[PDB]
Amino acid sequence: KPILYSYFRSSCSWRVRIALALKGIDYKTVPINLIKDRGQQFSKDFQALNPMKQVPTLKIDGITIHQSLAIIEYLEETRPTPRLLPQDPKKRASVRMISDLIAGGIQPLQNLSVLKQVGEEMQLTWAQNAITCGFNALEQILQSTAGIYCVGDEVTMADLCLVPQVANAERFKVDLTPYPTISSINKRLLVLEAFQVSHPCRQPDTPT
Amino acid sequence: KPILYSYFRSSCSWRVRIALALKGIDYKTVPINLIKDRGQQFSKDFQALNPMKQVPTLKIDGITIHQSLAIIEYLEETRPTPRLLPQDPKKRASVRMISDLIAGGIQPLQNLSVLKQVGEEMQLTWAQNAITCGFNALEQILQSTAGIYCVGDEVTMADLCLVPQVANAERFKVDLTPYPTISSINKRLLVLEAFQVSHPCRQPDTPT
Repeated sequence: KPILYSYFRSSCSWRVRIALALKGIDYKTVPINLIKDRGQQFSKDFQALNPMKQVPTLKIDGITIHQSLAIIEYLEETRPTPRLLPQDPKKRASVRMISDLIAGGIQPLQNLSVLKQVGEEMQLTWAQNAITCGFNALEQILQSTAGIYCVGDEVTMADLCLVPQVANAERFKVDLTPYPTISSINKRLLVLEAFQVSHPCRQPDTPT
Repeated sequence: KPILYSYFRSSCSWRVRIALALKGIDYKTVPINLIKDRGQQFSKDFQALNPMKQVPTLKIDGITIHQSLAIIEYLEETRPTPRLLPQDPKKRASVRMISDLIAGGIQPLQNLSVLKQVGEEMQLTWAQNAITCGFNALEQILQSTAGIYCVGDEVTMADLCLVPQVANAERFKVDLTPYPTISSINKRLLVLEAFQVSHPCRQPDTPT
């Protein structure tokens, strides 16, 4: 049975939990809380299951896969239904473009011990500028790719990266007023079951 | 005919040019120099080119694709031969894991709009630490995935991200002695034609 190594409000592991929920794969979560006295990701316990020192990893089918997006595409390739990528290559590129922008273009610029090394004073204003310049970019894309959801009228890998990123912007008190397509898409997905049963307000690494 | 927007030492456009060369797609490059006069990256010309203000964008088949890895996977799906991804889904995940680690995990901590923010003095100590902690992670993945190349004995998308990242490490005078699998694989790819005709010293945005 699949095992996932995750951090309850880690944006990137929420992505995998949504994908597991959408595919209907039962999975065990193994907590690793990442900031309690340098967290268990500076445990050099977690730093060679996946040497990147970070979230997530999925053991499945007798292998271990790191990187949220690589895991999600693995699940897409091996459990097709329901599809997380459209069939048309041109729209698949919109999905990957958007997810890469969030996963590689926005999230790295706001990751947390990115901002332990910033200097506490500049932690937030750098994450805010990062999310605003990204959301400035993203809204612009979604206004032509989006339909009901980020790409068209089906939930895709792009939406799995949207919801956790929008959750961070709110945590950083970033004003989504300028971003109506992002806001609207986010509301429509948060009413779906798989974005709820996976929510950081619904997961394992988690005290009272 | 396909148009690509690139910058001489831009790592992520070097990735796309390697994939075009491997796929045998002749393409026009259009330079956009990203440091000349605040660079062509802060031109709000280039900032809806690719809305995240960065390299690359590929015009092809009547659409616009941003994000190197999203462009590469489009090229893989629409020009199958030669494969940039193995057929076995388990091996596709190692490719994707490695590529995401370089593209989203290593380069974002040392990119140009990264260390505008650092401050002149610790620019270089930070980029070196980022690459060393990333390559420390990467070398260990490569020790079970690698064969002749990053994954097995065929060139994959993982190798297209390796070569430009290794170029970054060398520019930052990062000592590759601890990383023998990376150096060996990098040399074996550097003798291949598609990693040459794409090489920075073989592209358009060209002063002396």
